[PDB]
Amino acid sequence: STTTNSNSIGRPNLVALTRATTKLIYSDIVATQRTNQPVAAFYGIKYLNPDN
Amino acid sequence: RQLKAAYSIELAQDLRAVHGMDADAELSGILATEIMLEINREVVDWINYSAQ
Repeated sequence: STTTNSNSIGRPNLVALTRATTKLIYSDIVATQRTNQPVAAFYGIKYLNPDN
Repeated sequence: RQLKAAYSIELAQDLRAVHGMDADAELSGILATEIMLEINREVVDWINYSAQ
């Protein structure tokens, strides 16, 4: 009465891979622009009343 | 002369998978071959049995 305990299984099949990655969010949260020099300079120009 | 064999259904699945051979045909390929060997042995056995 050959059962399934006689036959010995070989390599188990690999059904699924499972990586872990966060929902990385920085393209939408900030404002980006590529700088062409190791020093990036922004201009803040303000409109002032005669009381500055 | 006669012989029997008992194979489980789940063994037929596992043997058909994994290895890749039909569990049914093996037992038929074993019992029939085994019986013919025994008869072929008996003919040889009788000769030495009856030999002077």
